[PDB]
Amino acid sequence: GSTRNGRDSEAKRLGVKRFGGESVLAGSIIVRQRGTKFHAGANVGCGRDHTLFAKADGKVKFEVKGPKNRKFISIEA
Amino acid sequence: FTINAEVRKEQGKGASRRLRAANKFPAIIYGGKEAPLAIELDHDKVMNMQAKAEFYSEVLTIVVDGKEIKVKAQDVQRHPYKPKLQHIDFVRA
Amino acid sequence: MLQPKRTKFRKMHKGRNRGLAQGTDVSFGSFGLKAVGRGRLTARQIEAARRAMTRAVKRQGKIWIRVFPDKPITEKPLAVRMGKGKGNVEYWVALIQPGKVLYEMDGVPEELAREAFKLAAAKLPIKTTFVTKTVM
RNA sequence: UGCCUGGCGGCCGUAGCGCGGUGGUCCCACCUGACCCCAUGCCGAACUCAGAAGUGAAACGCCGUAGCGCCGAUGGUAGUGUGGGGUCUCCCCAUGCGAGAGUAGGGAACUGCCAGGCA
RNA sequence: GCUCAACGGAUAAAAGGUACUCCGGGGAUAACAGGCUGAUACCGCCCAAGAGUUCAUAUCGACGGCGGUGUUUGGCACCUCGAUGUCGGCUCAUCACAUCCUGGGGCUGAAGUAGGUCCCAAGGGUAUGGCUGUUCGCCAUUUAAAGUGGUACGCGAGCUGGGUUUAGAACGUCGUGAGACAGUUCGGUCCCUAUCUGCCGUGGGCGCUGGAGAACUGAGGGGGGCUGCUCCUAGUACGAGA
RNA sequence: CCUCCUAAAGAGUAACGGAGGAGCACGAAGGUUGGCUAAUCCUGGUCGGACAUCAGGAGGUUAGUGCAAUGGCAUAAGCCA
RNA sequence: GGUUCUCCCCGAAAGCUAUUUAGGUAGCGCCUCGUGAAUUCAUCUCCGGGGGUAGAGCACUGUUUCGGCAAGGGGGUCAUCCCGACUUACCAACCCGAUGCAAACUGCGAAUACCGGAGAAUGUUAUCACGGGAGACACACGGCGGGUGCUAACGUCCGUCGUGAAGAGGGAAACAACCCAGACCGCCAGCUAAGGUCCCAAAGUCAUGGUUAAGUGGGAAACGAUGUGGGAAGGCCCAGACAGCGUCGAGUCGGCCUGCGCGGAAGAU
Ligand SMILES: C=C[C@]1(C)C[C@@H](OC(=O)CS[C@H]2C[C@H]3CC[C@@H](C2)N3C)[C@]2(C)[C@H](C)CC[C@]3(CCC(=O)[C@H]32)[C@@H](C)[C@@H]1O
Ligand SMILES: [K+]
Ligand SMILES: [K+]
Ligand SMILES: [K+]
Ligand SMILES: [K+]
Ligand SMILES: [K+]
Ligand SMILES: [K+]
Ligand SMILES: [K+]
Ligand SMILES: [K+]
Ligand SMILES: [K+]
Ligand SMILES: [K+]
Ligand SMILES: [K+]
Ligand SMILES: [K+]
Ligand SMILES: [K+]
Ligand SMILES: [K+]
Ligand SMILES: [K+]
Ligand SMILES: [K+]
Ligand SMILES: [K+]
Ligand SMILES: [K+]
Ligand SMILES: [K+]
Ligand SMILES: [K+]
Ligand SMILES: [Mg+2]
Ligand SMILES: [Mg+2]
Ligand SMILES: [Mg+2]
Ligand SMILES: [Mg+2]
Ligand SMILES: [Mg+2]
Ligand SMILES: [Mg+2]
Ligand SMILES: [Mg+2]
Ligand SMILES: [Mg+2]
Ligand SMILES: [Mg+2]
Ligand SMILES: [Mg+2]
Ligand SMILES: [Mg+2]
Ligand SMILES: [Mg+2]
Ligand SMILES: [Mg+2]
Ligand SMILES: [Mg+2]
Ligand SMILES: [Mg+2]
Ligand SMILES: [Mg+2]
Ligand SMILES: [Mg+2]
Ligand SMILES: [Mg+2]
Ligand SMILES: [Mg+2]
Ligand SMILES: [Mg+2]
Ligand SMILES: [Mg+2]
Ligand SMILES: [Mg+2]
Ligand SMILES: [Mg+2]
Ligand SMILES: [Mg+2]
Ligand SMILES: [Mg+2]
Ligand SMILES: [Mg+2]
Ligand SMILES: [Mg+2]
Ligand SMILES: [Mg+2]
Ligand SMILES: [Mg+2]
Ligand SMILES: [Mg+2]
Ligand SMILES: [Mg+2]
Ligand SMILES: [Mg+2]
Ligand SMILES: [Mg+2]
Ligand SMILES: [Mg+2]
Ligand SMILES: [Mg+2]
Ligand SMILES: [Mg+2]
Ligand SMILES: [Mg+2]
Ligand SMILES: [Mg+2]
Ligand SMILES: [Mg+2]
Ligand SMILES: [Mg+2]
Ligand SMILES: [Mg+2]
Ligand SMILES: [Mg+2]
Ligand SMILES: [Mg+2]
Ligand SMILES: [Mg+2]
Ligand SMILES: [Mg+2]
Ligand SMILES: [Mg+2]
Ligand SMILES: [Mg+2]
Ligand SMILES: [Mg+2]
Repeated sequence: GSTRNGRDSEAKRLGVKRFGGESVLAGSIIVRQRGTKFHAGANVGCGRDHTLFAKADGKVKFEVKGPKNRKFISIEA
Repeated sequence: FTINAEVRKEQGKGASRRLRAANKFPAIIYGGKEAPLAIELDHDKVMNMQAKAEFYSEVLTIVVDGKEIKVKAQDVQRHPYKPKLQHIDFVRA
Repeated sequence: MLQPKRTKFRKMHKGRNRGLAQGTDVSFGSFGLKAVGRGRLTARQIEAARRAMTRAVKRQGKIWIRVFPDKPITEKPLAVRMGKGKGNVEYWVALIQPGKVLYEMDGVPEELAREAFKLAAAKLPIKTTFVTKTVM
């Protein structure tokens, strides 16, 4: 007859906006994410929704770093 | 047990499936400090002798390139359902 | 007949049944009945085949069932249209790939294992083959 | 220049555990007391201060040792892009890419800066 | 200051009935039939637990397995909404064979008689009545038998119009009500002069090689093909008898 | 409106597909500084039991997160002032 | 519903979002015309990236079977003030070792795809922006990946490519959507594609080696069977095997793998 499902939320367009080696202007969003899947490295800020954004003009650099092998995003300015 | 073998020219999936589509099968000899030797074996010959439980326990001689390599049977990949051998690992004794 | 005692979810996507089996060796007993074909074994079929081979051995030796029917299969009732939600779970199946050892047996002669498994095989929708434990 | 110790890094398990040693001159640790500075939702346990009689017991560092964790080929297998084929619910062939698991094996980290002890 | 929640929010402010109906449209979309499908249905088969004194396989076939048909209930919405007339009956059929009878046969837990079951076989044959709109079904009484299906659930430009399904009316029921019910009840317009195809008959033309009158041959086609009972064989074979 | 899956390893992606949530809460549950580290079990211990609190050990986040799910979180985003 | 002369050039869409919207309409996407501008864009190679799919795996979340170990717990005597002690058709968690399974599992993890950079060659700027004009927002089938349905439907709903739509020609008997291939016009020239070459009907009654005896080819499964071909390996055998009746003098026996056939196989003009 009827079903109790049939709901879903709008897709949030998360994920990587600027990949490795891409030249960005300061302020450019590099990744939108839920929590810190990626962490802010050098010249990268972490917004209130865990958005990583460039704090300097330069090139995006993904790196695995530290004792937990966490993924950091940096900007090579 | 004495197995005759040739050095495999070609490796990979295509080469290996062509071997088995001609009643041969790939094998590998490794161990010691020499480089692994990738060999091809006659299927029916080896399948017949590996029926015996002695094949897997005792040292075997692979006559490859006319040279005697003493080996133990280390691993065998069997065909999933048919009574055939896909591959054997031999370790240099 | 076999069925998961619990599941996280009631209903499962149809899925596909590609690939060759994992669990291709007689790992427990001496003798095994192996799938050559591909398909679904229902819990009723697994039970029918189990009862056949068990009766053949006259409760002797030991029997393992290597497959478990953990996939729920839904059906729509008769005279209902398409849509209006997924159908109700009616039975459970194990997906079988070629090479899957279905049953194993120990503590009988080979002759009797072969007969017991022949009687079991006649209950199953998939082509099977008798297999023996290999040294490697 | 070597050996030891402390601090700060690189690196992030071949680097971690376990198990057997081993070190007190110096350093480190525990330690010794607390009207003090400061502290305990109680307690000088911790934090903190004033110290140097004692011990390396614990910890810590170092060394040894595969029982582990960890790393890990080769080959084969699985998958798969393109083209083609079949008996097309699934496969196969040509070509390119090629795991995961497992196997042999590796493996008891290595390294920069500064300071101090000793030789 | 908004459950403007029908959440891009027609108005500050809004429910129903129509079988008394009407228009514009749609096979974009249902009801019939066709189609695709074959879950379901029906019919085969495989395995053989077991029932059958004993004995799986005379007969039956648990648990399971594999098909076939298009054949029920359905699924889908492809054809038809500038109309593809519908249940049942009547008339007239025609095909399939999964055979009801009659014919041939194997096995039988087949003495005989008479069955059971399976195989072959489609030539022909294959009830009348009571009740009900019925098909069906039950019942009565026949029959060698009263086959099962397909054919637009064969057949309304062939008939009927009892049923379904307009407008009238009533009951039960639902509704405040209009009205409504795949509840019931009584009443209630069935058109077509056949062009073409087809079919049944019947002529005219020309042909068939000079014309004409007859008698033929037989390629080919069609029709037909059912069966009871009694007696004899013989109260024999068979049977303890019956 | 939110979360997951379907969704084919960027984004997005349908069905009367499969599962759950929201229409708030909070002047602290916000800011910052300083500090702290979980579940669970074993051994012992007034009442006290399977489970209270205490002590030690094992364990190492298997806890926690104002409320779904996912992704996060020890430098904690968790806990206290 | 209908919309009237001609030729030339380009050439869609049947999607998204919203809608008292759903066969309507609007913005965007896609078409056209114009203007303007960067190697602007595409292919390939190389380089920098993230990934969590396929596959795999089982530490985690769940599920699963077997074995071991056994904390405890039922089922019950003897005891019974309070207790205990043997004891089980026994049911058994944790842990340990083995085995699988997962869309909403992941201590792993491709191919592809995608984003960015660089470099050639090639391409009628193929790109982007702005402006004039639209149409379209019923799609269909086929391939691949899936949800749904019965891995039913010429079913339904997505993703992605192809074709039809809007595409003739050749092939598939006939047959939008399959295969080959993109028709500017003319030719009684030639070469090919898919597909074919005995006759209908253009081209081999072509060559060589095999298989089949079923008209299989030219419909149908489980399953059944000394059909028949090939391959590897055995048992027994002139110390006489196998079958028939010690005799008899040569092979015999039945599993394995595989090629092609056979039964299984009933429908209506
Ligand atoms: C008028 C249509 C009729 C004569 C009858 C029709 O039946 C119906 O449509 C049932 S509704 C019924 C029809 C007529 C007209 C009004 C009233 C209601 N009633 C007297 C009926 C049986 C079908 C169900 C639909 C298709 C039809 C063609 C074939 C068929 O069997 C017909 C149509 C195309 C036909 O013209
Ligand atoms: K950006
Ligand atoms: K609305
Ligand atoms: K009205
Ligand atoms: K049959
Ligand atoms: K019998
Ligand atoms: K109509
Ligand atoms: K008839
Ligand atoms: K008979
Ligand atoms: K007949
Ligand atoms: K009709
Ligand atoms: K009629
Ligand atoms: K007519
Ligand atoms: K008439
Ligand atoms: K006509
Ligand atoms: K605060
Ligand atoms: K529009
Ligand atoms: K334009
Ligand atoms: K498609
Ligand atoms: K085209
Ligand atoms: K034929
Ligand atoms: Mg989401
Ligand atoms: Mg880190
Ligand atoms: Mg390949
Ligand atoms: Mg102190
Ligand atoms: Mg010490
Ligand atoms: Mg690997
Ligand atoms: Mg160590
Ligand atoms: Mg709205
Ligand atoms: Mg009208
Ligand atoms: Mg239609
Ligand atoms: Mg219909
Ligand atoms: Mg139908
Ligand atoms: Mg449709
Ligand atoms: Mg029609
Ligand atoms: Mg008309
Ligand atoms: Mg017949
Ligand atoms: Mg006839
Ligand atoms: Mg005759
Ligand atoms: Mg009658
Ligand atoms: Mg009719
Ligand atoms: Mg009829
Ligand atoms: Mg009339
Ligand atoms: Mg008529
Ligand atoms: Mg009437
Ligand atoms: Mg009335
Ligand atoms: Mg006749
Ligand atoms: Mg995505
Ligand atoms: Mg993708
Ligand atoms: Mg789309
Ligand atoms: Mg805070
Ligand atoms: Mg053009
Ligand atoms: Mg509105
Ligand atoms: Mg998978
Ligand atoms: Mg629309
Ligand atoms: Mg649309
Ligand atoms: Mg579509
Ligand atoms: Mg598909
Ligand atoms: Mg369709
Ligand atoms: Mg389909
Ligand atoms: Mg059109
Ligand atoms: Mg065409
Ligand atoms: Mg054509
Ligand atoms: Mg043609
Ligand atoms: Mg030519
Ligand atoms: Mg010719
Ligand atoms: Mg010839
Ligand atoms: Mg044929
Ligand atoms: Mg056949």
